[PDB]
Amino acid sequence: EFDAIRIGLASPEMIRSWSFGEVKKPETINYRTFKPERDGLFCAKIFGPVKDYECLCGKYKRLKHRGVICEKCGVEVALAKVRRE
Amino acid sequence: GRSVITVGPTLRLHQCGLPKKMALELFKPFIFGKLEGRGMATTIKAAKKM
Amino acid sequence: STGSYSLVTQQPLGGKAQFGGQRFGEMEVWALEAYGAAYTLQEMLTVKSDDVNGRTKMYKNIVDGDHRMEAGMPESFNVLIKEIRSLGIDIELET
Amino acid sequence: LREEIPQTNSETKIKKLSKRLKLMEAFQGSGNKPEWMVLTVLPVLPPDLRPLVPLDGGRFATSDLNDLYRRVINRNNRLKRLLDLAAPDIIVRNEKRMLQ
Amino acid sequence: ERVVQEDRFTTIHIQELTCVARDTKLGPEEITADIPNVGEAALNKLDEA
Amino acid sequence: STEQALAVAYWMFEQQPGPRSSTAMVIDSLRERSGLSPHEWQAQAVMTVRFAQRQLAAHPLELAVVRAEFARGRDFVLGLAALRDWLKPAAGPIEQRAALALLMRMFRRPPSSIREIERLSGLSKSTLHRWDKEWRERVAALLRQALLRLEEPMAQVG
DNA sequence: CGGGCTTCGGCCAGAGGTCGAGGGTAATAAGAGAATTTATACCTTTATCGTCCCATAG
RNA sequence: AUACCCUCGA
DNA sequence: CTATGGGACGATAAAGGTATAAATTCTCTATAATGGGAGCTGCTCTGGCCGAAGCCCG
Repeated sequence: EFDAIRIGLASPEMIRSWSFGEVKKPETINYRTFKPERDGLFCAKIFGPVKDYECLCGKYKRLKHRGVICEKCGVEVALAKVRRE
Repeated sequence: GRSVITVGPTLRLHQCGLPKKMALELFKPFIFGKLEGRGMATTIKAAKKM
Repeated sequence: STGSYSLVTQQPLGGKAQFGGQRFGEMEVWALEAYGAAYTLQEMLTVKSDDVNGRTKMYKNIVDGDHRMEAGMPESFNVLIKEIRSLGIDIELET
Repeated sequence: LREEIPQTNSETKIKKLSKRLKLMEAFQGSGNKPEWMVLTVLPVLPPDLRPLVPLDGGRFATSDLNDLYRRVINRNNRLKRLLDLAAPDIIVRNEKRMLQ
Repeated sequence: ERVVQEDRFTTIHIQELTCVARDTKLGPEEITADIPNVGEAALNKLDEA
Repeated sequence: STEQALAVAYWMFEQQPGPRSSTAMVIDSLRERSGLSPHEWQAQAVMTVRFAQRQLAAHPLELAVVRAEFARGRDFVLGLAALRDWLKPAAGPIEQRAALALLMRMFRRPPSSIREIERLSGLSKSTLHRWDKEWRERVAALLRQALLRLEEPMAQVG
């Protein structure tokens, strides 16, 4: 449970704490391959995986490691709902 | 759901008419539950078919 | 009865054509509040819409024939929280 | 401001200084820092809350949030790569105005 | 019931439904009756084209 | 198929419908080019799980094996505990932990290497390998028997 | 006679019923070619983990 | 399956 | 006479090399060209906000 929702100014430090990456590229999706690009507005490094419990390369497809981030695939494998938080 | 209303003069004050299709669509999970409880349907595909 | 919902806010779409449900807007919510009926209002704005983990569990309960209605928290409030945060003003809870 | 609040008997001035006191005490109590008003870093909305809903036929429908975010990102990238080469002051200030 | 029996207020409604053959990335979609996993009676209602 | 139906039912019971069809996933799918609805499919999965549990109630070991092979969460934990109780009744706490780790490794759960199991337990690789070889055959026989027993009721109930 | 001090006039913000229902419309042009990185593809080298023979402790 | 515009009903 | 730890074994997956074609961004072209343009005008009130102009005033 919870109560007493607060409102305040956002600190740059707490803004960093909120974020999961540094968006740096303006473009969103490549016209050739239809996956979000690095440092883009939909990048898997920052916002999460496109498919639930999957990574960019498919190095790990099993439904077992839900928090581990692969070596080649730095995009942590997790549930697709995480693109909302 | 919604529909045009119609006066029902044979209705008691506590009740209202409801079309067969609207009632069947709205109460679909209840119908599925009762069908499974009575055993008339085994799989939900059979219940949907009925 | 149940169907696809909007992708941003997990609410049923609108209009025969997209299936869709009628909206308990502000006035109908006020009408329910004027009645003492709070459980149907809470289930109406919580279980019938805007809750992912609530809809499926309520469907389960209806199929098994028990009406428990585990509440959860609407997804639209989460969307509001993230929008206000993206406006650069902090939101939290006192737990 | 508290010391100077009762010195002036003007109603308008006392009202303005009372509003000043209210804001200052609010900042002091609320744990809020005045420098946070000017954001040196801003967030970006999660992608599903600013989605691009593809139009049928292979087109993509971009939300206004995506357009605005793209504009901000482009102007920020322009800013860094024009300060790193020491562009003249006028164009630098114009770019800062555009980013604002 | 005469007004329905005499069929006075019946009306004819014509509605249209469309299909477009898009240039899909893998290939063009073809208007063919061999729909994959298609039942027989429904195919019987359809033609060869 | 009975195995496919059981696997799908277990997966749908373990995982809720999901927040939505992901917008990026939806966008990627729609730009790169079932008879029952989501809630209906989930209700079907629950009904199938209930039917499988009721039919296999005559053999607790078979139900535990099915839960371990397909189900997750509390059902997976119960199946693993029942398998440990059956295969290794008098195992010591270290032996019980090693057996549980090996059983989890059988179901692709972590740890994924017998070396990690030895590190977490201290058992010899020979004994662990022999135990795994025997348990794999025993569990395969039990699962085949359970599937054979449940195949007829699955076709009977469609 | 400057000066607080009240008052008034110009300027901007915000807000304006709900729920349907249907229909429609949504957004373009440098080539060359050099260069740099990156995903690919084959191959070798080391460790790892599945695997079984063997001596032995009870 | 997103926003405007138009038309219509209470 | 038997179960178990110990040690030997070996088939393969990962690690690194290591080039190699794709691919994807980067850099140039030399008559001259040296302040944009759609922007509504037919709300209505209320409310607040500054800023100026009289209004006491000692």
